[PDB]
Amino acid sequence: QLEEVKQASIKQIQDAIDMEKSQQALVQKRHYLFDVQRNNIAMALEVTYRERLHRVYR
Amino acid sequence: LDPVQKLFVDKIREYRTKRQTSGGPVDAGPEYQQDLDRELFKLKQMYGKADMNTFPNFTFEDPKFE
Repeated sequence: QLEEVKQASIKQIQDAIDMEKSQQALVQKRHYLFDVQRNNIAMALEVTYRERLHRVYR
Repeated sequence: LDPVQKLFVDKIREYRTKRQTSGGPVDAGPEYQQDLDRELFKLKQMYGKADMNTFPNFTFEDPKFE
């Protein structure tokens, strides 16, 4: 009697927990990525201006 | 520039005898001119080459993005 009830409880809260945790991640990671993606761009640009002043002046 | 007055009279006036003429500064000296022309071009070759009486303005660029 006792077994099947406890098996369903375990599986039930599991699919809950995992689904909300999976959800929380996809937002945050991607907000993540957006940080970086702009960054990786914009970085090289300033620099190129920067070094270019070097290069041409020399 | 330096000293002894009888010898230097021979030379110090001869510093400026050269300078005391300036179209061929009592001698520019054809040899001086020839090797000058050699070294001045050769110097130019030994240099960077982007004309030295011109301003190298800027350039622009666009970096790798995916």
